[PDB]
Amino acid sequence: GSHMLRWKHTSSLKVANEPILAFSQGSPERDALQKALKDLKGQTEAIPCVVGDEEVWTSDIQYQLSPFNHAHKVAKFCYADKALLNRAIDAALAARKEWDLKPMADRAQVFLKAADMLSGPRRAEVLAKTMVGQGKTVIQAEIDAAAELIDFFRFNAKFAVELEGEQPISVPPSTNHTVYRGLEGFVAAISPFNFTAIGGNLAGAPALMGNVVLWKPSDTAMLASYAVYRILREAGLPPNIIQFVPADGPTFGDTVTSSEHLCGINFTGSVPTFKHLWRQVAQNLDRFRTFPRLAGECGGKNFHFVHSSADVDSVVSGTLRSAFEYGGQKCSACSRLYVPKSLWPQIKGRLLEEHSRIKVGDPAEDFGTFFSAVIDAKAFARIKKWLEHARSSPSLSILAGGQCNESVGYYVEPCIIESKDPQEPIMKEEIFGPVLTVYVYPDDKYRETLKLVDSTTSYGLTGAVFAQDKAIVQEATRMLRNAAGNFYINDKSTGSVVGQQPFGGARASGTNDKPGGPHYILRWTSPQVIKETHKPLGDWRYSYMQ
Amino acid sequence: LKVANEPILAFSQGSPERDALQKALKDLKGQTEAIPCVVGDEEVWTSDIQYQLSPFNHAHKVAKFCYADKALLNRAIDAALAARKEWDLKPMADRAQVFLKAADMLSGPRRAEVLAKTMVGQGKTVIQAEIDAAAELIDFFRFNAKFAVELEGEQPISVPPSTNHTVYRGLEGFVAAISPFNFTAIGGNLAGAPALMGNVVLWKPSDTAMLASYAVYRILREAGLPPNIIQFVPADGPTFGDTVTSSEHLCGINFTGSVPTFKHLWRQVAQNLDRFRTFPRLAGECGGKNFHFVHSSADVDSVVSGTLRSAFEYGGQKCSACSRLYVPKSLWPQIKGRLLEEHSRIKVGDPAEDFGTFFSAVIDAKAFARIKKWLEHARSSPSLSILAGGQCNESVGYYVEPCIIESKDPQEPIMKEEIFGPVLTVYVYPDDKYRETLKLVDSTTSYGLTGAVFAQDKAIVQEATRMLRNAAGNFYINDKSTGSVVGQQPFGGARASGTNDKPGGPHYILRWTSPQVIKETHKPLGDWRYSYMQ
Ligand SMILES: NC(=O)c1ccc[n+]([C@@H]2O[C@H](COP(=O)([O-])OP(=O)(O)OC[C@H]3O[C@@H](n4cnc5c(N)ncnc54)[C@H](O)[C@@H]3O)[C@@H](O)[C@H]2O)c1
Ligand SMILES: NC(=O)c1ccc[n+]([C@@H]2O[C@H](COP(=O)([O-])OP(=O)(O)OC[C@H]3O[C@@H](n4cnc5c(N)ncnc54)[C@H](O)[C@@H]3O)[C@@H](O)[C@H]2O)c1
Repeated sequence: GSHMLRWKHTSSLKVANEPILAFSQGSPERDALQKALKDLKGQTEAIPCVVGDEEVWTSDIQYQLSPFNHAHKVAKFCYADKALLNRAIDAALAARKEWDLKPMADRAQVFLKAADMLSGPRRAEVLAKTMVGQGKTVIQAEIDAAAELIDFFRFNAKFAVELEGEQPISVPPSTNHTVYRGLEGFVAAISPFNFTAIGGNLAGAPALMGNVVLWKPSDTAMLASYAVYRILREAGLPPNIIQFVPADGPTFGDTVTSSEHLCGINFTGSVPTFKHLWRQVAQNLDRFRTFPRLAGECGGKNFHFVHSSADVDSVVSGTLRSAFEYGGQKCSACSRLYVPKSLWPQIKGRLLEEHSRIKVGDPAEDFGTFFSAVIDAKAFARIKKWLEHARSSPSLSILAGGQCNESVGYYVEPCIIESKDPQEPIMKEEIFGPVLTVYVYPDDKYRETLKLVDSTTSYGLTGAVFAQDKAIVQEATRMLRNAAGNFYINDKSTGSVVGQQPFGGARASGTNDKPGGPHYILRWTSPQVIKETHKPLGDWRYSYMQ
Repeated sequence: LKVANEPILAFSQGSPERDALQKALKDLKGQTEAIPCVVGDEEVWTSDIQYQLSPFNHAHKVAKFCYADKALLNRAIDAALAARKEWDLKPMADRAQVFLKAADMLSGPRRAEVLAKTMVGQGKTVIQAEIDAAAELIDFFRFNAKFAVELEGEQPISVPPSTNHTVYRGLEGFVAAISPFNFTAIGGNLAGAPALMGNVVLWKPSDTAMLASYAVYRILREAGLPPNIIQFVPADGPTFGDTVTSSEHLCGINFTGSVPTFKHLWRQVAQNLDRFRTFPRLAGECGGKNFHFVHSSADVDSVVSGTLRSAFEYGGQKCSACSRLYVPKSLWPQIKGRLLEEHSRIKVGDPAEDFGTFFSAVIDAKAFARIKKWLEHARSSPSLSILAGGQCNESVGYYVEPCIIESKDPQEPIMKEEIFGPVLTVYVYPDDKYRETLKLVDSTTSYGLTGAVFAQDKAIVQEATRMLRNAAGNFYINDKSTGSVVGQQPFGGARASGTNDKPGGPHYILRWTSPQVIKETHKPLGDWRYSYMQ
């Protein structure tokens, strides 16, 4: 009764979060970052599409601009045409079986090696490219392009290696084993401008699980995205496993959703784009060899809710960070603040005072900068329209900021607005700019106002409650259960850390597959269970039939 | 929570279980149950009266039920939504208790009832009802309860001065559970697993499995399931799909059935995306065109008994049933002779009256008609030859004899299309073309559900396993392609066969939770500035 299939013991991996560096004066990391920033000043990188190991140029030339100095073209790249995208698909599919058959531990090694490169010798590079290309300050680049990306790679490797140890029960005369197959076909990874790490995860997590990927990075994050790609290849990712294919968005979506071999879309960005892709897949359902898996994390209209028992200083600092870091360009950024009347004079005074101290400027040249320009001309225009709405709306008053200037960079000052109307459109719609709206509620209506927090918007991403009263915290936690997939008690609504706050939310905010947690990788495997029986079968009849 | 598989009973003469089953069968002979829709605790009748017939004696109406209209379905949604928050807030263990109690009831005092209702209402024999309505259903309930309670123990890293905790929220909205005729247990799982995870559910059972489905429902309610957590709402299929996909509160569809129906629901959801409060989650397990592939080194007796069981048990009405057998020329005289001899001994008849019955009538007139079309095709096609069987008679029951067909064309439509009847097609390949034929096993059909290789050569088994990696989500070496057991062979497959969420394994329940992570910080936050800025 010898076993013809033999299964090897599965190993474990010890990982921990990547430490955040301090960038203190004279420190090696501060010196290295300054050098890398100097290396990028006045430079434009010509970034090709990469299919297999071939650098390919099309005639559709595009430029990435430095948000705080838009005269500086930080990258010249090109959009893959439909022909090149289809060639990339074919090549990826031809490489898939071998990659899928590789031991999980061997695929994981690529990402572990990449993580170590990012941690050490390439840290300054990816930080600097994120600063110059996406407009991040030192610490915003550090938490993103270094820590979060490194953590995705290490933690997902751990989760994936350990997943193979999740095996079914065997009873004589049979042995059962689960094979965690990659998905059959190719995955389209479509990433947003605002986090370098998200691009790496969107393309990298499916690849880890044995998939092949067409990665269309965000135009406005091209420089750092390519840096990450090159690191993966240097770390040993074989050719045709991730195709680096910048492209016109609609063109890319049209092409991948037209392929019979599409098996997944891993998306992060706006709701309408995700819905469009979902509908395109549904329209073409009959052509696909299998049912494609769509993962999408989208926007939020996130709240900080203050109870009268709150620590005022914590409300102020936490809210300033959440609303204004990276110019409020986070899916998790606080954009609505609910304050009880009893605390409003104290909080208003402190917000206005601290507001006056916030420095907006060039993050490469002035490390005193709290945040810099927003990402591009389109973002600037949208934010400007909202500022104009605030000035025109009788229910809205600008308390601080309101200025903007796109002469050199896409600069918008932090803006604090008070709304007398808790249902004003500005309380509902995601601006993705440094624009905080405050609604002041009477203390005696806190319960009713909690219902407003829950019902006002279509989103369910992040939210915080500031309160020191335990009963109130318990009550608010119950009431806001579905208002936030990442919920915070006495901390700011941003800054989720891999393995500590797995990230995502529902309602209109996406599919909530919790990248950063141990279950995310399951979306990118389609398990097979093998049963081997070690003894001859008996008769087809059963004894009870006699 | 520690859990083991429910024993499969032998039903020997004089055994407690055989005596109890015979009594339960006697209790049901000549009976018609009037089965209402159940919304909350309200038993509701509409004018749209329907009947479930006994497949092997269709003059016997085993149940009278009714279709919920759009208005009733919408009231059921409203009532379920109003009950959801409290249920979702209940500790996982408290919800699990309902299913553990239900499992104990099914194992013991209600075992004979659910078996008998599955036999009389769906046409199963004793052992097919036993592995389904008892063992599989009990196992779904016990194993999913274990998986769910243990999932709560999966928690994130906390680092001072913050504590992090994951709350495994149910999905916000209601889940539509749409179950098939062929397994009583699948209905229980499709409605039960989401409910376990804090969801509320509109369950539309299969018309042709109504009697046993309602029995399961009542057991859940008696086991402590509160009102409005699972609504028991038989309905016309299209009416149900239209109604649930039209609700802004739809958050999931848990489906098992045909590919076209699942695709239709998928498209309806996509059409209505802008109306939904969140993105609904669709889970669908659909059909298969499953293979048994034989290498020349195979144990012939195992091939023969395993294939007869896989192809013909429950009339081949399994998503996992073998319908294409590939045999090397060198073994064909043996396998052909044995299949045809054993075929002559297969008893098709009344499973309640004759425990000697191997399998009974197919489920309904529509299935009978579809299968007859395939038999007529086999008589027409120049590449197909009926080797044994081919008879069918719907005068008393929907009776189809087991049929064995040889195809000279490995790509014939009968080798590709799911028949869901007791119809086995055999392709004989030259021994030296074994690798080419393995490739054909993989490339011929659109499906990826189950398959088996029979071989006693290690290198061949290893090669075949690698080559057929995506041809079967449940793959078997030297065993039949049916009969997955919860916790041992989590079940499902890809290609056209569905979403492959592996019910019966530890990860299935994750489709029915939308986690929230709570971070609590225990010290004041300090300045908004950072040190490097100074
Ligand atoms: N929930 C999260 O984890 C998360 C994280 C980051 C950003 N976001 C969200 O992303 C949004 C801002 O980012 P954005 O500007 O890049 O959004 P966006 O939808 O405009 O673009 C996102 C990506 O989709 C691409 N794209 C656009 N149309 C496409 C199409 N038809 N087919 C294929 N790809 C297409 C873009 O080129 C880009 O790469 C915000 O709503 C923000 O909240 C969410
Ligand atoms: N992969 C698996 O695990 C698995 C298990 C059991 C059965 N099946 C498959 O089920 C199929 C046969 O079962 P079937 O006869 O019930 O198929 P079916 O798709 O016609 O019906 C299944 C269910 O869907 C309902 N239905 C039909 N149209 C609907 C609509 N528009 N909206 C909502 N509900 C609708 C039916 O009433 C029934 O309850 C086979 O293909 C078989 O392979 C698969």
